[PDB]
Amino acid sequence: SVVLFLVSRFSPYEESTNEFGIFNSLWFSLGAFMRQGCDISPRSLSGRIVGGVWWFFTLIIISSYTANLAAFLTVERMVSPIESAEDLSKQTEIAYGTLDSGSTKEFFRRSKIAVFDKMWTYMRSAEPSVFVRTTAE
Amino acid sequence: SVVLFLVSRFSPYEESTNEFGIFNSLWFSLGAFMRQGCDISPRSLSGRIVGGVWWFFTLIIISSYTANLAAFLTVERMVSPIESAE
Amino acid sequence: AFTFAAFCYMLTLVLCASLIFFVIWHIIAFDELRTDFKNPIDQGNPARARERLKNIERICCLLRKLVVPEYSIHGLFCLMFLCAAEWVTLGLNIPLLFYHLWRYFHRPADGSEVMYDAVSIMNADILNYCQKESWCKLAFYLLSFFYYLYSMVYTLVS
Amino acid sequence: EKGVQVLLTTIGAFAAFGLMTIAISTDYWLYTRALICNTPGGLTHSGLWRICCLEGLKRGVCVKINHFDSAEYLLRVVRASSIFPILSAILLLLGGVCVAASRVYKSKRNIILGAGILFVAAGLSNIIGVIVYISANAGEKNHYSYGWSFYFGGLSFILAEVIGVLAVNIYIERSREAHCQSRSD
Amino acid sequence: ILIGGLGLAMLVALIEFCYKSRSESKR
Amino acid sequence: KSKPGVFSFLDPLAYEIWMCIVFAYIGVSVVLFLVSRFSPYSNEFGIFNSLWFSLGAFMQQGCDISPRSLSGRIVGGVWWFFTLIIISSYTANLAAFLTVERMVSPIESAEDLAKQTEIAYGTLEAGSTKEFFRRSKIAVFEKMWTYMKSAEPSVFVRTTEEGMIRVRKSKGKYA
Amino acid sequence: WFFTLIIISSYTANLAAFLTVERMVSPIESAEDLAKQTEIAYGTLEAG
Amino acid sequence: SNVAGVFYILVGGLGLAMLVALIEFCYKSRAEAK
Ligand SMILES: CC(C)CCC[C@@H](C)[C@H]1CC[C@H]2[C@@H]3CC=C4C[C@@H](O)CC[C@]4(C)[C@H]3CC[C@]12C
Repeated sequence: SVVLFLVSRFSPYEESTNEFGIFNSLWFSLGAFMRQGCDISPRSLSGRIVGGVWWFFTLIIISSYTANLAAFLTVERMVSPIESAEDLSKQTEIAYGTLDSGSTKEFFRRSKIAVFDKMWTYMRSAEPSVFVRTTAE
Repeated sequence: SVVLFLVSRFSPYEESTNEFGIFNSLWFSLGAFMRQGCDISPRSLSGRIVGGVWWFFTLIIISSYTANLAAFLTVERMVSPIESAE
Repeated sequence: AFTFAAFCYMLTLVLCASLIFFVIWHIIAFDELRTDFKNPIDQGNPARARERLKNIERICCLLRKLVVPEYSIHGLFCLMFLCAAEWVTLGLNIPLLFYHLWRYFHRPADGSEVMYDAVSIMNADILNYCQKESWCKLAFYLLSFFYYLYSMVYTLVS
Repeated sequence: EKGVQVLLTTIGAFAAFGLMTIAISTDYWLYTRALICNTPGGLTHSGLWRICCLEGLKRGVCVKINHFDSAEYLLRVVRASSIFPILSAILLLLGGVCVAASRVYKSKRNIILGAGILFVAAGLSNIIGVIVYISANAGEKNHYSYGWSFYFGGLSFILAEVIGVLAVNIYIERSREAHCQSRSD
Repeated sequence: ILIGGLGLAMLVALIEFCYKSRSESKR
Repeated sequence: KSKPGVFSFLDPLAYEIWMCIVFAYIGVSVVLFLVSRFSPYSNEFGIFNSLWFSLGAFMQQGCDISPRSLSGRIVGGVWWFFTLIIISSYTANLAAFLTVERMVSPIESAEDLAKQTEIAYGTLEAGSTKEFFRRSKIAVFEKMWTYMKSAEPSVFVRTTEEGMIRVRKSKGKYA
Repeated sequence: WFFTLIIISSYTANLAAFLTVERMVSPIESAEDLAKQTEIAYGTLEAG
Repeated sequence: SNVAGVFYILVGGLGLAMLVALIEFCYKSRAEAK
């Protein structure tokens, strides 16, 4: 819009700036992007160059949007938020805990690996009790 | 095109038939079908009804063509000419 | 690789040529004004006086019509660098933004109806201040253009 | 002015005719790999009529192309005859001749019009020949490429369209001059 | 392509500006 | 990580189609200019505005001017049809590309490798793995062994470094 | 205009999805196709 | 090869348009000549 405004103001067709001010330039560009028409089209080579490249851009972008949306709606892909344990330590939205008074908690407690030390810190500083009294629980 | 021509000739806006003769009616309809614009659009309710339904038709048909072509290009299906002896 | 910031830099690089053009036009117009001022200002001939006055008015009108695009386009640069989260360039550009804001919204001239006023124009102090401001602004725009080019290339290659 | 435009038109006609004749006679359209090269195959540079092996034991030997489903048959026939590029060259020649005549019968203004029509039609025929060539090459052996003869044909097309434009403009100016002179008289 | 076209448009506008200025100064 | 190329947005249509699109644009514009500005019978269809109209038609935008003659309207109609077909084809083939790129499920288990055959898999010629597969009573590894000893010619290998090198050289065709 | 663009694109895309899926559908044609899938149940006579 | 048909149709339409144009030109010139 800005380049069209400049090109039409200081290099007019020769009048040519009462058409293609900034407001009408924005309007023309918007109508181009939405595949609508135009109450005005540029008459100078520079404005026409700008319009042509904008038209190409619009065409490609709309086609890409429609195509990728068709892909999305055709193929369902559910991504698990977690594929490892470090991902689980970094995340805070997801809560995790072991069975209380068990060998797994004893493992996390006496750990030396960094990730499991972080998990133990979390589980020791977690409200409410992430821990549990039974497997079925 | 024919209905637009008739509706614009014998029930004009009130002139209104030098625009939307048969030739310009065909041109308007063709420009509608190809998602282009128009150097003229009807001003009467009847011509506008015709244009609206033609517009809906065009939209549906172009969408269907593109969608079914995407289907064709996405899924290859080779049909054997024969599935029996008869 | 290509990213939002690199595109912002490209667009600002394209639009800074316009600012260079505007400041060059400013300095050319002010050189013409100086040629009219330092040259004898005798207005014995009514036709000569009318011609000189209309030339001054025309140049003032041209400068007034040409100022808002510069300031608003620089504001666009600032907004773009804000949205892209390019903090360094935004910091470098904020001072000129505020200077332009102050310059446009103060009207130090007692008239306070136009930034440049034909009656107030032709004053040696105002003329020289405008000339120096335009020259410094041209230097700044050249430096910023080259900085934008360098940053664009840097962001692309990495 | 009119003289310089006519000069450009004649120069373009000669250049386009020469380029298209060169491209037709030349055999450097397509660089590919073919089974019949004496070792998927050996490198070959081809054209419209004959194919030549390069970088092979049979290096330098050029042999006529062995062409050969009604539509496929018609396409093979049209590709073999190469009637469309040849027609383009012929029409360019006739248009240049008509322009030269326009340089003599300055009165008859419907000559520099025939020249433009012929140039435009030649461009169309070149388009058709390019399409036929590209379509026929395909079948159903990779990394193929197009040579400078193909781009000579493209340049011929562009020049023909340009000189058709110039000839039509010349006709416009000449008819306008004559009509204004007559009406004002 | 968009950026290249914008820059080319600016350049062509400058060329047209100079050309028209010269032709008008002739007039 | 396949880095998409700049001008990968042209991939849905072959280079030849774009070339001939340009050629047809030029021809259409010239024929429009001609059939609009030849007959001393005004018309705004010069050669610059013919090009503008053709370009705007190709992008499904439309411009201010439109033909009024029979010949110009024939030209515009065929150009419009061409544009419609070409744009629809571009969108559809791009959708095909992305959809297929979204179907792709890599190998993640022995079964995925077992059913498919586009990739070959083989272990050391002598070792516990060959014996384990040969002497296996499981369905999937039985199928693997049935495939195994096939005409790779040689899925098997003699040295582990040999297997690593073979996998590295193969462009994903060996596991 | 924005609303129209989104809605028309969505219509075209979901129609393409419908037709593509309707084109993927491979019916049962062998024992294997029945074996792997489980959306359909298959059983024979109790004694036989 | 997938879309050669539209190219053939387009070029046929161009040739047809040029022929129609020349026909109209000859007819109109003859008519206005009398
Ligand atoms: C950032 C740029 C573009 C504009 C603002 C920069 C400021 C610092 C510039 C703009 C105009 C400049 C003034 C222009 C004229 C003179 C001459 C003399 O009296 C001494 C310095 C003095 C008074 C300058 C001081 C610095 C100045 C005020």
